[PDB]
Amino acid sequence: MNVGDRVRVTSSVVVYHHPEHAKTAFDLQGMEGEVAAVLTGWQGRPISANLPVLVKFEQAFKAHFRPDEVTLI
Amino acid sequence: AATLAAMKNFAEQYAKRTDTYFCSDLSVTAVVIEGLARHKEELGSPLCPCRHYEDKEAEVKNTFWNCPCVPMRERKECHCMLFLTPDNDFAGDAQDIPMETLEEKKAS
Amino acid sequence: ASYTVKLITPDGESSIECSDDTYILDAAEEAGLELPYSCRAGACSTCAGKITAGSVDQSDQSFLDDDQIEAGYVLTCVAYPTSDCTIETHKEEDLY
Ligand code: SF4
Ligand code: FES
Repeated sequence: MNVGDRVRVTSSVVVYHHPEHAKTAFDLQGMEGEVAAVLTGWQGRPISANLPVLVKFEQAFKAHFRPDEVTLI
Repeated sequence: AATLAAMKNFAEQYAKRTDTYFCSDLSVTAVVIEGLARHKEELGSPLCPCRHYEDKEAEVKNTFWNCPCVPMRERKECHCMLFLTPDNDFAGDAQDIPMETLEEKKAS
Repeated sequence: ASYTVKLITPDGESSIECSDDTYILDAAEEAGLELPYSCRAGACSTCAGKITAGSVDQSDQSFLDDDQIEAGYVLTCVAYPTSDCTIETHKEEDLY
């Protein structure tokens, strides 16, 4: 899982910040995108994020995921 | 504390914006706002209080845990139990909390 | 396509040149300014500001309500300059 890889949302993941589904639940399963970042550190210092895999999708929309939630392609 | 009021005013408005509710036991709610205000007065950002970090200065910069944190913005998952879905069991039907109820927490 | 953002902070004035595709807060940080922030997503009020002159596009914000939006408050972390404007920073207090 390196910055750049194009992943696919395999696990069911419900969100509420989707531009076309604002404030309403929406499952991202089935969506494909690319890892914009893998939160683990900040300029050397340790980071404690529990949803590291950040993935950007169609247009202005990104979301964080747990490793098992996404699958490499 | 001025910062406290700001964190209180935020929590109240955010809960209404995200349709979330405070814990049926406001004492828990007050404790979180008290922590948020504290962190904000120290780092400048209301870093999640109900957690342990190995570098709070960096966390604030990563913003992941800056209230409202990513899990809450994206999945409405508030680990501190501050913001709850009406569905939640621990959920109550209040979105406002008496300043007095907060002041009484600072006394500890 | 860039605009001039006249930021009015507690420490005084400071004009920066922010692109139409760059957030006010980001542009301000490129100039070396120290503006407050938290979520960086427009879901809170920590970066709250107030547009005295000009206009901005903050369609990405979600915390502020209509009344507050009409008053002139904006979330600098997700605000795009729509034209030359003057914004007051550190305005969270005046919000509520
Ligand atoms: S878990 Fe997130 S939303 Fe809940 S109090 Fe902590 S930072 Fe705020
Ligand atoms: S940092 Fe929270 S709305 Fe801008």
